[PDB]
Amino acid sequence: FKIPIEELEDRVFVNCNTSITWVEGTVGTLLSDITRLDLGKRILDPRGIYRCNGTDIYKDKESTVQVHYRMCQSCVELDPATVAGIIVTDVIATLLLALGVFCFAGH
Amino acid sequence: QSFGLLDPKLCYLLDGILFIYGVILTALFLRVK
Amino acid sequence: LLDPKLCYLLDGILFIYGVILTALFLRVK
Amino acid sequence: GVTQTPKFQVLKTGQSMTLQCAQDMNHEYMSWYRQDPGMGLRLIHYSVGAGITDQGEVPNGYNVSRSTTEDFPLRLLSAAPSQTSVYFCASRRRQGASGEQYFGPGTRLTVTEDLKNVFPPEVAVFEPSEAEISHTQKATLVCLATGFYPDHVELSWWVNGKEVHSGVSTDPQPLKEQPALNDSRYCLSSRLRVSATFWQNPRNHFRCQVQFYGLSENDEWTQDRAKPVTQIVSAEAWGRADCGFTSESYQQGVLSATILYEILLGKATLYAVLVSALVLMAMVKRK
Amino acid sequence: KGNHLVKVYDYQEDGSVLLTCDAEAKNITWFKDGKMIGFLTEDKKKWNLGSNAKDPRGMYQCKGSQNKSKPLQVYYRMCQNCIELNAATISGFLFAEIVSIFVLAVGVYFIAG
Amino acid sequence: QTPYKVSISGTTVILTCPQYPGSEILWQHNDKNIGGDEDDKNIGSDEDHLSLKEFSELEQSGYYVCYPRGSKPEDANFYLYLRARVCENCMEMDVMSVATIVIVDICITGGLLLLVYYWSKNR
Amino acid sequence: QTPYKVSISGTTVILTCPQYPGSEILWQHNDKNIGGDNIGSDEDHLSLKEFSELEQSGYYVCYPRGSKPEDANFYLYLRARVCENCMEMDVMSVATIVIVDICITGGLLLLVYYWSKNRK
Amino acid sequence: QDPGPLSVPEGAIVSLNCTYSNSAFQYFMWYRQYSRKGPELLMYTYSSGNKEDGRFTAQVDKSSKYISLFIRDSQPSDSATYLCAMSKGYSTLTFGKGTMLLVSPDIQNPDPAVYQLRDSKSSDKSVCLFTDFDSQTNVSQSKDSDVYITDKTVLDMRSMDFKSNSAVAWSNKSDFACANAFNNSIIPEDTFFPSPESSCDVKLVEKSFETDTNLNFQNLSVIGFRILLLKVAGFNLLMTLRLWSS
Ligand SMILES: CC(C)CCC[C@@H](C)[C@H]1CC[C@H]2[C@@H]3CC=C4C[C@@H](OS(=O)(=O)O)CC[C@]4(C)[C@H]3CC[C@]12C
Ligand SMILES: CC(C)CCC[C@@H](C)[C@H]1CC[C@H]2[C@@H]3CC=C4C[C@@H](OS(=O)(=O)O)CC[C@]4(C)[C@H]3CC[C@]12C
Repeated sequence: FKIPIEELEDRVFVNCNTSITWVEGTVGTLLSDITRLDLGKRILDPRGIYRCNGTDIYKDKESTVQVHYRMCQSCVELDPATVAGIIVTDVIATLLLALGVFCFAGH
Repeated sequence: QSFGLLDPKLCYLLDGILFIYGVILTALFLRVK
Repeated sequence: LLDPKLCYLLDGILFIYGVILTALFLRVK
Repeated sequence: GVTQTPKFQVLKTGQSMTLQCAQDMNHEYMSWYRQDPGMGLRLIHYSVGAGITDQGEVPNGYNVSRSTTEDFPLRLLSAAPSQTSVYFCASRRRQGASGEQYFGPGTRLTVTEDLKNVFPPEVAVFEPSEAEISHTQKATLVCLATGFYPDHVELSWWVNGKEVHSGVSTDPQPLKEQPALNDSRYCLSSRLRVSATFWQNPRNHFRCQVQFYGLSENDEWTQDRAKPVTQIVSAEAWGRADCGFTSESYQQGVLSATILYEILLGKATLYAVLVSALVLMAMVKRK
Repeated sequence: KGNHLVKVYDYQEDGSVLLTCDAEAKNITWFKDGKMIGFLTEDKKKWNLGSNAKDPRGMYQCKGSQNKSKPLQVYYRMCQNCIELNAATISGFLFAEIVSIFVLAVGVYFIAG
Repeated sequence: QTPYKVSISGTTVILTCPQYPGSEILWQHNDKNIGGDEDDKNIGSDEDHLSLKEFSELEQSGYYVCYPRGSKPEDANFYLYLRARVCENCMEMDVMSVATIVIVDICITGGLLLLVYYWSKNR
Repeated sequence: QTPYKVSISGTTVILTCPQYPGSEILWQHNDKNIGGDNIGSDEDHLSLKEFSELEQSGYYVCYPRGSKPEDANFYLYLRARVCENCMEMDVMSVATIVIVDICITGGLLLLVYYWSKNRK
Repeated sequence: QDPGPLSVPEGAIVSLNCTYSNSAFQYFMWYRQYSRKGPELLMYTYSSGNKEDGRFTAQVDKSSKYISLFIRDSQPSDSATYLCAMSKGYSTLTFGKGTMLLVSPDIQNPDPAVYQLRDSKSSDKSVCLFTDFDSQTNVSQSKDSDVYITDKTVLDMRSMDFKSNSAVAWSNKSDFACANAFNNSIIPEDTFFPSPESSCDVKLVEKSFETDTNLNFQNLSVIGFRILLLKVAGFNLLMTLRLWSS
């Protein structure tokens, strides 16, 4: 017994046949009718555990679902040579000020 | 509204360095005259 | 403001206001 | 269950045709009907046993056959403009014991006198207005497909390379341009309503798609224009924001800042090389 | 068809660029400019080129049970390193240029004399 | 409850079924058996892990279960639903991390200049 | 053998097929016959003025006169985006701007150095 | 069997009826045909009584010689054509002609207006649009011969739990304006005709903003170049104070 997740235009919804019991995670927003729960936009990563109750000869059973997204908005692509380049130029600049001071600091 | 790694807090900080420099030179210029 | 033009114009003013100060800080000293 | 082939079909006066009906649930006896505006369903032929076929109520011009216990094809001997209808196929087990029929999906035919009347549609997309966005904070797109004959299209909506089914409404029946004439063309429309903050992204892709069924690769064409065959016709639009600050312009700002700070960094390295060399020369001259 | 069975599958949410080969087989093989670049079984029917911002080019083939296909040449140019020339761009450029050469020139004048 | 553990590093996703400590663990994805049959060299199975190398976002994204060997698969009552964007050589930052790196860099440079200043006056 | 050659300048895309040496060239775009009698065909080129991304994008093919398009040699696919008064930035155009700017402002400082030396 | 539409409010009880005078039949059934589809069997009976399937219930009168059907808690998911059928123990099930049925929704908060949609720049038409009504409103066709009017339909957007009514008008000829368009129909008083004085809110546009990975990387490289300028400029100050101080 699955709990169906549906993705409309830019949102995530949780659809069941009776009211949804929250457990932990994203709180969400009840819509105008009961038995549907709106979790917001997909790029803001909704995560949680939810729980419903049955009818429709799955009647007198119970299940649970867990939602997990990783829409990778605050990520940065980088190669393992670029970090060597960046750290090398920073070290050269701090040593360039380090030589830069005491040519002045003798006079 | 997802800014990710484009917050304006980074650019305003890096201007804050320059701001500290201007404050110190005003302080020494007062404490001479 | 989101538009970063205000941050860059904030940098130049605080950048050209440092030279004048230093220049006038050595005219007296 | 019961299947049939083709879906739509165009044929000219005096041109025979054979259309199928297949069945796999081990029933034995089948039928053919035709449905009309104002007349209802009417029987054509049936066959209670494999080899024995009977007549019906309007069988004038339709031949049948029965080879196996699963196929039951239908043939037209020629064409007439009175043959334009929708044809269905039925199925039952054995002879009045358990009265359940099972119909197929159907087949449309039009019959013309001449093939120089067949045209493909023309699709165009109309973007939403700003009075609706500032008043109700929702946005509606309108897709028109005009000027086609015969009436054998199917319409769909594809937002970001996938179909949608929610928030869409199409007309049930296509309208006519002049309802006074005999050989007149058609028109048809559809809607997509969307929240306002989804339309305002400049990264979203919207399109309308129409599937047309026409001629094929067997027919003479003495006309100047292109031979109207089976194709898809479509029309696109990007979402767009009119006032304000999007992520179309943030790229502009960041590019110009990178190029200027590189230029300044080059000038400063030149000056550092200069005064370093000058202090080297004075250092040589101290001794 | 005429041995044309490489097609491009575009306009996804992420900027992914995908190829789909039309052969009624399994264990589809891919190529590029004549040499092998891939090998792919069922449950994955689509080769991946990456983002469209890197704007790939080249020539691609696929074969299953029978002989090779005729090629397809891809060519994206989705410019994205482009600056438009406004009043704001040229004004900011000239302003930074003049004030930099001025400050450096004042410094050199005080060094020499 | 006891949640799953989803760990994504590069283009490799590792799930963790937590429920049974003393059993063998089987897996299933959109009602098709995955792993444990020596097809899919990219897909490996372990004692209570599942390795998914070269993860695809469009394909291979949906429901995942875990059930013990010797039970029916359609008698489970706790499922997972994942979608994830992956690409090679792609780390996940924060915002406060960048400020710690910038302020720490400025403090190290200031420390070096103070030290070399007073050591220079003692010479 | 030899692929197509795409040449973009401004709001104009011009593309050449130097595959067949001598015949009459017939172009076709999204299974629709193009070229001949905005859009203009030369004797060996094809020019496409005032380009729009959503309109002209997809399968182009040239094939000899009197043949079938299902036998040509291979199809192209272009998906481009053009601009008017835009300039694109390489790793070499950046290099020429930096080196030209350095070699200009490396002489004015010597002019102020010599004028400022022979003042005092 | 009665033809013609019957328009029913949402959430009611529907009554249909067929007459078969005069014969003696046994097998009774009903078929439901949507638009542009094939039929589909709903209810199957050959005795007098009540065989429910949920919200569907039929009643058969053997000597009164008519059948019926009742639907409760009616939805907009029931608008179709309904064919009643009967037969002997032989073949040739004999059919009626069916009865077009329409159900209209609950329309909580109206706000009627007539809008002008932005043009296409690939065809020379213009379109107006007259949206949500309160479902009592009738829409009549054009009096003219170059102004095409559609009929009204309902759409359902499940991402906000909302529904509506629409009608679209278009034309080629000039002197076509969205104040003259739906003139042939009756209208609700106090519709909304917009002014050309545009209004574009800005704090609404900022709730739809994205981020790539390339924008993240380009912004970080800017933050690197600023620190490099500060260190090199500090070196230049120290050297020129060395040469000017002596
Ligand atoms: C050495 C000293 C004089 C430093 C001065 C720095 C200023 C003059 C430069 C550095 C960075 C520059 C900005 C970078 C970024 C932009 C965006 C651009 O707007 S755009 O979106 O139309 O491209 C307009 C120029 C502008 C405002 C530049 C102005 C000029 C600008 C502030
Ligand atoms: C790329 C550019 C914007 C960076 C500029 C950094 C240096 C090269 C500039 C910035 C500000 C400039 C100083 C301002 C003005 C002075 C005062 C002057 O003092 S004087 O003592 O000898 O009376 C010495 C030169 C000096 C320090 C200038 C040198 C040159 C100077 C250090």
